[PDB]
Amino acid sequence: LSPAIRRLLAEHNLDASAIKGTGVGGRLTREDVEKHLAK
Repeated sequence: LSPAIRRLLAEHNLDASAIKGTGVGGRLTREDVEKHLAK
């Protein structure tokens, strides 16, 4: 549904293979990618 995170993800230019999606099952979630940045 309008994945705006695809923007932030490509914005800061990181590798999804460097974070641990805590969505249980490896389901990435916006709550973590932000906990990292969010500053």
